[PDB]
Amino acid sequence: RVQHFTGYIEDGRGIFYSLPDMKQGDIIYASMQNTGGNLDPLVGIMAEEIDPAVSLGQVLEKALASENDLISELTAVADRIFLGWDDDGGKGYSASLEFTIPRDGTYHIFAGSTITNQRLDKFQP
Amino acid sequence: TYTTGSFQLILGLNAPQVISGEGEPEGEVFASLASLEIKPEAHVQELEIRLDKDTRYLTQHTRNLQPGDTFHALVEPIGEAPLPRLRLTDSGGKPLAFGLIDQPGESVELNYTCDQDICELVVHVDGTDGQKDSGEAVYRLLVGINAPNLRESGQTPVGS
Repeated sequence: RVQHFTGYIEDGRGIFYSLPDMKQGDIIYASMQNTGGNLDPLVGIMAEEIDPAVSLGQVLEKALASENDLISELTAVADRIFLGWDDDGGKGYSASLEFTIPRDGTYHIFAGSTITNQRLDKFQP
Repeated sequence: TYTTGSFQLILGLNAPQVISGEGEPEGEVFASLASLEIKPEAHVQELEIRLDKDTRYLTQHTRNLQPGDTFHALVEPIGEAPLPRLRLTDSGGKPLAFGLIDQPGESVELNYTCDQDICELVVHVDGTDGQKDSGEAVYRLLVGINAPNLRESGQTPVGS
């Protein structure tokens, strides 16, 4: 059972995908690859659909003002928002995820952009 | 003289087609790398850097690291210069680690471990905490690969 999707991400505004009525014991697989631009894929899975924008924005708020160590603050926030996630598990910066369906019900898949730095003259997430 | 370069080695056991140079892998393995039975060689380097008024940001590129390797670095000021910030990023700028201030707050240390097949790392040292023109602040940088003993090296910089 394989399905394809294509989309566009603008300024860290993610896209939700619905997985209606999965059964306990199923295994979900995900992979997200960049096909244009400077996008850095991120994927997460959760039960109740809530917009991560408000929570992820505080991570950019903290790093922009201090040291804060982004890789620490992002992991802590992600481990709360999502039941499972992956940043760079694939070839390059592409993500890949394996997730065993805990119980019976429906879940949501979140695709979007992570917080990264892409400069060597100065640090700016 | 000697010679340098990369090589491909094909070993066979009771497989007379190997001497032709075209033997495809088959069967169950019989030989392994010998170096894996002990500890890897350490490489240590020490450098002195200075952050001028217009040169408060500095970056250094590191050679490729094999999977399973480890990376360490520490910075200690020459004198009363304030402690700068330290972080580790790849060649694209993706962060990997951040420096930790020790309880005897006179130096900063950094640590990382290798997961991918090849890692190209960049070490960032900056003193742009504000806009003060402190002048001629100078720091000492010590770095090592597979060398967790950078705190008390003892030996002169070994390896490459």
